[PDB]
Amino acid sequence: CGPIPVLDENGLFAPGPC
Amino acid sequence: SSSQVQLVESGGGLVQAGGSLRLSCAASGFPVYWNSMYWYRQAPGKEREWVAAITSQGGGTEYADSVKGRFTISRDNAKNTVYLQMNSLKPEDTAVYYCTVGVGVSYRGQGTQVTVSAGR
Repeated sequence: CGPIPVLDENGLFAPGPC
Repeated sequence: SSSQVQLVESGGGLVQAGGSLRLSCAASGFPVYWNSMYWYRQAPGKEREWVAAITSQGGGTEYADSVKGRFTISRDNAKNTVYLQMNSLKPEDTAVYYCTVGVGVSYRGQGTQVTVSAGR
């Protein structure tokens, strides 16, 4: 399953496993 | 945080000679477009073997002679993934394939097993 929006420390999204 | 950097390879498996496979190296913790990345392979006993590289930005791609014309390295900047297209697979291609990134500080994946068998 292709990457998904993952919440980072800065309250923004980055690619991560799903 | 170096901890956040993660490389995860998938796509390996069993395949007959002359067949094809697509390996994925899914990256998190950094942007693939801005970091040169490499595929390596490691068969048991034998020494590690570099397979291909994709330079950051438009710097291009490079391949080990053994794989030139057979393998293709590519990058999806959005999905933050690097691929290794494998065609015309031989038995000497059997190995664990893993990706790496970084100059001075190197990171790497665990790898995905690729086995190539000969047929009738």
